[PDB]
Amino acid sequence: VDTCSLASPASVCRTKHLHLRCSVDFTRRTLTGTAALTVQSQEDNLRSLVLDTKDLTIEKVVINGQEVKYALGERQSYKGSPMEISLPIALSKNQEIVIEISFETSPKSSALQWLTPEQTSGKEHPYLFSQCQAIHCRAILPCQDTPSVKLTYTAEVSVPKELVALMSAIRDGETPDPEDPSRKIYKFIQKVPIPCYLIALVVGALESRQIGPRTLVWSEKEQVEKSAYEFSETESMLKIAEDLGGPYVWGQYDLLVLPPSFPYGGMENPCLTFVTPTLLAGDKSLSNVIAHEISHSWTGNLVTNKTWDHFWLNEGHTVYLERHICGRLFGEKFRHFNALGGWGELQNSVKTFGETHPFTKLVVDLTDIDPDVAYSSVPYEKGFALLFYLEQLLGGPEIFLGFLKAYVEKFSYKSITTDDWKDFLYSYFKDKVDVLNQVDWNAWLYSPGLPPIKPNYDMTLTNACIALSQRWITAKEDDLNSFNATDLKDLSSHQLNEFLAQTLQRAPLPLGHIKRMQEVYNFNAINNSEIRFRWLRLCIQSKWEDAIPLALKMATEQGRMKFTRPLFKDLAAFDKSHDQAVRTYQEHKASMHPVTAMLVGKDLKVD
Ligand SMILES: CCCCOc1ccc(CC(=O)NO)cc1
Ligand SMILES: [Yb+3]
Ligand SMILES: [Yb+3]
Ligand SMILES: [Yb+3]
Ligand SMILES: [Zn+2]
Repeated sequence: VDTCSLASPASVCRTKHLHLRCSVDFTRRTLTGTAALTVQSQEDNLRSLVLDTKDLTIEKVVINGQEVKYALGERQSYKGSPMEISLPIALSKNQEIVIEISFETSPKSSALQWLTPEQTSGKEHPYLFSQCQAIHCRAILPCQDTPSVKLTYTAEVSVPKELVALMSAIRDGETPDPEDPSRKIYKFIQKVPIPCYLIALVVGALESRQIGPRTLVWSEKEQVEKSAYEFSETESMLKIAEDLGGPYVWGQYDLLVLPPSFPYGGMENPCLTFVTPTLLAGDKSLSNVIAHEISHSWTGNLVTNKTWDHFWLNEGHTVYLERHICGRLFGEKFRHFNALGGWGELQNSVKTFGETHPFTKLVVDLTDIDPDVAYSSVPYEKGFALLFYLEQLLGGPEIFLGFLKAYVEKFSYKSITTDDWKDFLYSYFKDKVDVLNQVDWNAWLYSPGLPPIKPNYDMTLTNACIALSQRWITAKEDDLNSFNATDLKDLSSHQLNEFLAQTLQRAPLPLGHIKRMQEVYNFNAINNSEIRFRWLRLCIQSKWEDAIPLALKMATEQGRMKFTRPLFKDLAAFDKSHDQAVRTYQEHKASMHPVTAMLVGKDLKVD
C-alpha cells in the first residue's frame, strides 16, 4: 500500500501515458491546461477511479468526447485531495481509455516556484521551475502520484515567446502559438516509462552550451561559461557509469543550473538533471553531486522504489555508484575517504534525530508522515553503509559491482521493495548464503540508530584531517600561536571540508580558537559552499557575533536546504542572532521556495 497516495492503486488501474497541453501564465502564476491520461484497467467491471490532486482547480473531465461526473474529497493535509471520476462505461481488465482533465494550478502549488525578474540573474524576465519529488506532482496535475506506476509522456507547453521551456524529456520542436502570437509552444517526448515524480518543467531565459557528445548545460546567460567548466567531467562520469550499470537508455544527459533557491543539490530528472548553483566552486570540487545524479539514471529512474518507505533503495545504491565513479576517476583511497565522510554524516543525523527515532530506520513507515519532513541523510548513508558492508562481506568491489549490474538489469523499468531487493541479493549470491545469514537484517533494515556494524575504511586521506582537528580541540590559549597557514598546505578542498566536519562534531570551540582560525586560515574568504557552510556553523555554534551577518547572508542568498535549514537553526539557537533569524525568515518567506519556507518554519517554530 502506498501510504503517501490517495489515488487508486496499481492493482486497480495503471496510467500508461500522459499527454500534457498547458500554458504558463506568469501574470496569474498558474499553469492551465489539459492532462490526457491513458489509463489501463487491471480489474473487471471498473466503473470509477481516484487520482491525487493538491490545490488544483478542475474545470471538467472529458472521456469519449463527453463530460463526466467527478468529485473532490476533503483535503488530507500534505496529501492533497482525492478526485473520484465516474467512468461513462465499465471497463474490462486490460482495457485502456483516455481521460482528459481541464485543470489549473494554484500560485501556491508546492511543486512550483515562481520568480519575478528581480530574483533572477538577468533581471528582465521571470522564471518558473518545478520539483515533484516526492509527492508534489499532484500539485501540478491530477495523477496517480505514486512511484509504483510508470508512464511515458508527451507535452506541449505554451510560454511567452522570449522564454524557453525545458522538461524531463527529449525536445521535440517548437512553434508559435496559434491562439496567441506573443507565445511559443515547446514540445517534448519521454519514451521511457517513468514514475510521475520525475516529471519536470522549467521556463526561463535560458541559453545552452555543449560540453560533451550527449550533454548541453543550460542556465541564464550569466552562468553559462562558469557552468560549462564546472561540469566538464560529465561525459567521463557517464562513460564510467555505463560501464558499471549497463547502457544509458535516456538519449540525452543535459544539465540545468537553477537559480539559487533550488532546494536540493541536484534532482535526477530524466534527460535533464537539475542542479544548484552552489556547486559552482570554480574548481570542479563538488562534482560528486553530478556523479550522483548521473547514477540515478540506473538506480532510481530505471529501478525505482515502489513506495517512499523504500527510498533507501533509490538513494543508497545511488550513493554506492556515485562513490565508485569518484573512485575510478580519483582513486580508491578517495572512495574510502568519501565513504568515511558519509559515516560521519550518518552519525550527525542519528544524533540530531535521536538514536531511537523512527526516521533513523532504513525502511521508514510513512503513514501519516509528510515525506518532506522525514527526509534526511539516513537513507543515503545508512543505505550506503549497508551496501559497503555487504561489499566487504561478499568479497570486494569487483564482485559486488557484478551484483549491482545484474540488479539493474533484473529490475529495469519496474518498481520494487526492500524484500524484492533482498530476495534478488540472496538469489545472486546463492553460493554465499551462509555469509548473508550472518547479517543482522532486522537491525540493518528496521531498527533505529547507528548500524550494528561499521565497515572498514582506509584512513590514508582522513588522517591529516583528524590530526589537525585534534590539535585544535586540545589546544589551549598558549598553543594558539603555533597554528599557521602552513597547516593547510598539503590539504585538498575535500580535506579542508573534512577537517571542519570533524571540528564541528565537537562544537562549540572557545571563541578565541575560532578567532585564531580565521586569523591564520582566512576561512571567511572561501567561497566553496560546503566549506563555507561548515565554517559558518562552527562560528555561530561557538558564539562569534561577527559571523552573524555572514550566516544570515548565506542562509538567504541561496536556498539549498542542506545549507539553509541548519544555518537558520543555528542562528535561532544563538540568543544574539535569534530575533534577527526569525525576522529575516518572516521577511523572505513569501519569496522562498514553498517547501523550504515550510520546513524552515517548522525548524524555527514559527507560525
Ligand atoms: C522523500 C524524498 C523527498 C525529497 O526529494 C528529493 C531529495 C533529494 C534530491 C537530491 C538527490 O538526487 N537525491 O535525492 C532530490 C529530491
Ligand atoms: Yb520529432
Ligand atoms: Yb492554446
Ligand atoms: Yb532584512
Ligand atoms: Zn539522490
